[PDB]
Parts: sequence; C-alpha cells; structure tokens
Amino acid sequence: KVFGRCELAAAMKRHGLDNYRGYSLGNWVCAAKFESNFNTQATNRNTDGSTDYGILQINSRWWCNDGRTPGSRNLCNIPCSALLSSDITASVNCAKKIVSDGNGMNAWVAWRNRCKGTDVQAWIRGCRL
Ligand SMILES: [Cl-]
Ligand SMILES: [Co+2]
Repeated sequence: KVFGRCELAAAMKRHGLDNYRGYSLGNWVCAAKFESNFNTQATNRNTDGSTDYGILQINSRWWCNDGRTPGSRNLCNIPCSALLSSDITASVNCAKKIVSDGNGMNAWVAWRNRCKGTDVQAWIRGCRL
C-alpha cells in the first residue's frame, strides 16, 4: 500500500507514535517519506547483505528474520515479510523497540540527514487528526 501523507499520519497517531519517546508525529511521517516514499512494500538491500523492509525500512540484521541474513538477532520476533503489510501495526510495534534502543531516531539515517532539525510539523500540516 502507498499511503497518503495525512492517511499515514492518522494511522501512526492511532498506533501511538505521536510523541513516542518525545518524537512528535511529524518526525515519524518525515522518516517514512524518505525511507520508503510511504510504500509499505519497499525493500532495499544493504552492503552488509542485510535488507531493509517496509514503510520504516527496518533492517534484517537486528530486527526481523528474513531467512537470508546470517547472525540475525530478530529482536522484534517477526518475519521481515510482516513489515510489508498494508496494516502498519507490526512496523510500528517494531519501530517502538528501535527508538527505545539508546540512539532515538538517529537509528534511521534518513531521519538524521533529512528530518532532524527541520520544521517537521510541516509533514502533518493540513491533516484532520
Ligand atoms: Cl531521544
Ligand atoms: Co536503512
């Protein structure tokens, strides 16, 4: 599924991401835009052989099991395919674990490089939330 901006914002809010660990909703929308262009089916292979999955590009070395990443820790206890669903629950639940791991949203390089320190409120402007 390719979400609209406000549609994604509303779904993220319903799943409790607004101000989760102090990160306002716009941060999450911005991260999703630059990680996946709001496409739940996005996959991208990394140089280390791991793969990133879904709307928030969650990686198979640490977080989910894709059956081809040796030494995967699978800390979210899910198959990576679950992160490609039109229903964002699994992605959100795993993202909550990732953001709690010590480095906050710096875990997403696209967030650090393209969202951090910008006017992230713009990402939810206009939306009925
Ligand atoms: Cl933080
Ligand atoms: Co990545």
